[PDB]
This record gives sequence, structure tokens and C-alpha cells, in this order.
Amino acid sequence: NAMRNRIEQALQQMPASFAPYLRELVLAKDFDATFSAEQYQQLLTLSGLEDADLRVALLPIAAAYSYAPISEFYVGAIVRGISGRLYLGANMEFTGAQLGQTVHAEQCAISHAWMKGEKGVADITINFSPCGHCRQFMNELTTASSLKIQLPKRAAKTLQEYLPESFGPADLGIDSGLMSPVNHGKTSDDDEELIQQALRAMNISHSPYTQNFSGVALKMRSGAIYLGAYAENAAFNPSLPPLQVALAQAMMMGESFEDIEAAALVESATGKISHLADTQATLEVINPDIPLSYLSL
Amino acid sequence: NAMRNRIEQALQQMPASFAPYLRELVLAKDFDATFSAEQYQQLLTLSGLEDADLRVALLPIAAAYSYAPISEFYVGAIVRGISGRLYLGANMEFTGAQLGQTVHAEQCAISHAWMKGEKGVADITINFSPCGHCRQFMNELTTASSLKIQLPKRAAKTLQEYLPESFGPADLGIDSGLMSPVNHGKTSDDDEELIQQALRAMNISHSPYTQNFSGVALKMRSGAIYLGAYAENAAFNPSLPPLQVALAQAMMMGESFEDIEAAALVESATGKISHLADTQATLEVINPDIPLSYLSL
Ligand SMILES: O=c1ccn([C@@H]2O[C@H](CO)[C@@H](O)[C@H]2O)c(=O)[nH]1
Ligand SMILES: O=c1ccn([C@@H]2O[C@H](CO)[C@@H](O)[C@H]2O)c(=O)[nH]1
Ligand SMILES: [Mg+2]
Ligand SMILES: [Zn+2]
Ligand SMILES: [Zn+2]
Repeated sequence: NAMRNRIEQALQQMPASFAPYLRELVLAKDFDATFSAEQYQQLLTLSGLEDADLRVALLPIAAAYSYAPISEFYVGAIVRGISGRLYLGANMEFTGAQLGQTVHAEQCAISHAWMKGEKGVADITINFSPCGHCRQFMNELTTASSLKIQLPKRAAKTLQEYLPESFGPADLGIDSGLMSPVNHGKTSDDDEELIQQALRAMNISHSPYTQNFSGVALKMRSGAIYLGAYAENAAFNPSLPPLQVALAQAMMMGESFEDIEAAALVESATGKISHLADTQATLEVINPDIPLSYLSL
Repeated sequence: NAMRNRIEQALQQMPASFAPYLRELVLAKDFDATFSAEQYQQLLTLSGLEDADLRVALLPIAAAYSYAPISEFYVGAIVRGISGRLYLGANMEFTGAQLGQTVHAEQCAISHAWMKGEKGVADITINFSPCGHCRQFMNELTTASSLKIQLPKRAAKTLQEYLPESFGPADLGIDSGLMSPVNHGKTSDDDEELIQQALRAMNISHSPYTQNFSGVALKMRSGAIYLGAYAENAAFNPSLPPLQVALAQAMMMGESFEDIEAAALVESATGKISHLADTQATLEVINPDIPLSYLSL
């Protein structure tokens, strides 16, 4: 885990009541930046705190994963999936790339729950009040109208309270299904294993506005492979490209971007857009030696 | 053309009270998608309507400028600068490019007001509720706290009502100054005139988070020149790149992007990001024959 040093700082400030148990979990080799419902129950019992208070108290663990070399402003978010599992996320910024390549903690935590199989978000606890871009991103979700947003000691609020008279999928005559299960059924006989992995990500992607179903697969020095599916948004700009999603999974799993050895991008030949130019440009600012395999299908 | 036809369609739907004078202004060979305070007052007197209802009535003139090859969803906006002059705007989409390149109507109308000299927005009128991305963009303005947002038959609202507990420049320790008077005073003895024009835009650009003061100049086959200055945002993703701004100015003057002959991008050597990759990639989906001159200053 490349972030353990910063995680240790966050742990050093955690209340004595639950720090030992949290430490045992977060410093474990395979810590995946998630907490099961059972582990959460144990944190509650041990902390003696009310639910909202405990989630807020855990935020620094999420913020410890922040990669913000442009702003040096560290944002952490905690998403409780509808299953009850908690998923951590942090913001990511890319020096030398246009700001549309930025990933917000909220987007990171939500993509983390989604790539791990959640069908929706129950609530999200955030370091700072969510910006309009994140509010709008959240409105694409299956649980847009039911999820709760929690800031420190403040009352929890629904998305609608943070984004009154919202614009969303409905306005483009489409249902709000980000996180709903899908299989686009795309198939390829390509012999490259990294392409086939990206294709699995493409097959669960959400792109009802451009039909550019797409995915990215990142192979690491360790041999691990991280997938990222495209999460498009009705307002267009809040869309989260597949690379950003893959990078987020790698980061939350404790990987260093300096350890990426290869990337693969797979997209739709009939998509109204392409992520190729931006995937290449962003990989170049990360490491110009990373080769990118590509397939339009 | 499609644009001329939509304008004609919009005109035919205007009440006879002011349609004849509106026609006269909108069909002028020099119409620049703006209405002077005087022209607007006269239209108001001819119409016998209340101020807010006339602005709403004029919305289809702005929407007629929409360039939406992806969604075919035409959004129009009318920004009233603090001078009293009205500036039209519409959404802009680019086939083959990542969605961060999209421009919302609200962004277009505001950048139009900004590029023509306005130091603040008094009010913005629109057909639909602004999405979160636009709300976040407006929160960067010098008049974020005083502007009004007008929708059809609804009372005017403040940005705070649409964006409660907002995130913005203050959270990053900075004043909200987009549209305030700016002169970075940068110079260059570069003998290329198009670079000199792009530098004029760069010298008024807004980039307090990355310091990538930047500008673009577009030259049409006719010889008309359009300038665009970078309008960065504290939420990062809602930042409006300089190409986008210049294309907005071209579009509101009635130009066709097929008629762009050359482009120039000027940015800062100490910027934490670069617009090069995305400027070349977007111009490429517009017309691969358009050359891009570049200077990192
Ligand atoms: O709600 C927000 C607002 C901002 N940020 C991050 O804060 C920095 C400045 O906006 C960027 O890295 C951005 O992604 C978030 O993660 N979430
Ligand atoms: O408030 C909004 C929401 C959406 N759009 C435009 O509508 C299309 C679909 O979101 C895109 O071109 C987008 O820029 C706007 O102009 N303003
Ligand atoms: Mg002020
Ligand atoms: Zn945000
Ligand atoms: Zn918008």
C-alpha cells in the first residue's frame, strides 16, 4: 500500500476506543479501502458513537488516499453501498493535463462501489460540501432520489436538497440507471489479454447519450489488473471517462501510478465520441513509457 | 441552413407586437447575438410585457444557435451584463471528442458577455433549470452572490437557492473574481500575428488554481478573428478551456466551424496544466486541416 505512510498519520489521531481495531484492518497488506457491514458493526460497538458521527470520524482514512499535486487540497469521501459495505475514495489531479481529467473524491468513492458490484448508494459522507459537478454526477445514479449526503455534525440531506429542480437523465428522455446491472454483449477474438479485460469493463459501462460503451484495463508491475468502466452523465461534462475509473480502482487498492506497465482502451466503433486522444494524453503526463493497446468494436 | 431556419422558425412564433422590430434586429447583416439596453427597452415597450417574460420569450432566438450533433437537445441562454446589454448563448457539442469539451448554453452566454467586456452578470434567463456543472461555473463570478436566475413563469432566484452550501473559490482561500478586470502584462516578440492575438486573450485570462493563463485565437477563411480566454473554475472540471471560449464567440457571430482556417494557442510556461493536447484533439475532430500555432510563454 503506497498510502500507508499518510494512513498512519490519520490513525494516529483516531480515538483510542476504536483505533486499535481500525489499525489492524487498514494497515493489513490486502486492505482494499472498504469496510464490510460486520467490520462496521464492530467499529460502532467499539466507538460508542452514533452512525453519522462514526462515518465522519473515518474520513481522514479516505483523505489519506488523495492525490492532489495541483491544489494540495485533500478530499475524502465514504460511500455506503446499498448492500451496507463502505467504500473509500479520494480526489485525483493530473499535472500537465486539462482539468476535465480531474476526479473528485465523490466520483472516486462512487466508482469504487460500482466497480465492486453495488447496485446503488445509500449514503455518502464527505470531507467538504459537494460541488455542483459532483451533485450533478450523483443525479445519474439509480439511487439519485433516495441517497443521503452527510457532512460533519450537520443534518444529513437528500440530493434534491443539495440540487433543487435538478437536470438529469429524465430531461433527455432517459431513465437514471448508473449502477443498474448491464451487459452490452460485446465480444472479440483479440488474443491480447489486457484487451479482453478492458472489454469486460466496456460491457458494464453506462453511456446512453453517446453509445460509446468503453473500458480501460491497467496492468501493474505486480501483475494485478484494474478495470475501469465509462460512467457517462446527462449533463455531459460530469461524465467520468474509463481511464479515470481504472486509475481510481488502482489507487484505492493501494497502487502507485509509477507502477502501471500497460493500459488497454476498448470502445464502441459506433460511439458518438472517443476517449482515445484523452486516454493517450493523460497516460503521457503520468508516464510517457506506458504503452496503450486499443480496440474499437 | 439549420441555424437560419431555426431563427426564422423562432421569429414566426413571436407575438406580432414586437416580431417586426425583432426581425429587423436579428436579421441585420451585422447582428452579433446581442441586444443593446436601448434596443431591448424598445422591444419591451412594443411588447407591453414585463421584463422577465420578454427575456423568456426571446430564448428561442438563442437556442437557434445551438450546435448539438450528439444530443440534438437545443439549449439557449440570455445573459444581461451589468451594462444592460443582453448576450445570447447556446450549447456546443463535439462529435468524436471527450465530453469535457462540451460547452453549456449558460457558459456560452456568460463567456460571450465576458469577452465583450462585461465585468459582471445582472441576470441569466434560461429554458430549463441549470445543471450542477453550470451552477458551479456561475459560483466563480464576481456577481455570483447578486445575479438572478430566471426561468419561465417562475420568480427570479439567486444562485444560493440553486446551489445551497456551495463549494467555490472561498474554500480554496481565494476571492471570486471571474470577469473582474485583468491584465497579466505578458509580451512576446513573436512575429506571428495570430499568436499576438491569442496573447491578447491570454492577458485577460482567469487561472488562479493552475496559473495557466492562456488564450486562443481563431482565424476564419474570411479573415475574421475570434479570441477566447481561459476561464478556470475552483471545482476544476467546470473550467472552460480557451478554445471553447473562442469557438463560442465564433458561433454567436454566426460562423461555421468548417470555415476556420487557422488556430493559435498561447499559454504559460509555469502552468500546472496544459491545453495543447486537448486543443489539437478538438480542432482535429472539427477539421484535421486546421493548423495550430503554439507558444508556451
Ligand atoms: O466536492 C468536491 C470539490 C472538490 N474536490 C477536489 O478538490 C480539488 C479542487 O476543486 C480538486 O482536486 C477536486 O477534485 C472534490 O474532490 N470534491
Ligand atoms: O443546464 C444545462 C444542461 C445541459 N446543457 C446542454 O444540454 C446537452 C445535454 O446535457 C449538452 O450539450 C449540454 O451542454 C446546457 O446547455 N445547460
Ligand atoms: Mg467581490
Ligand atoms: Zn465535486
Ligand atoms: Zn449545465
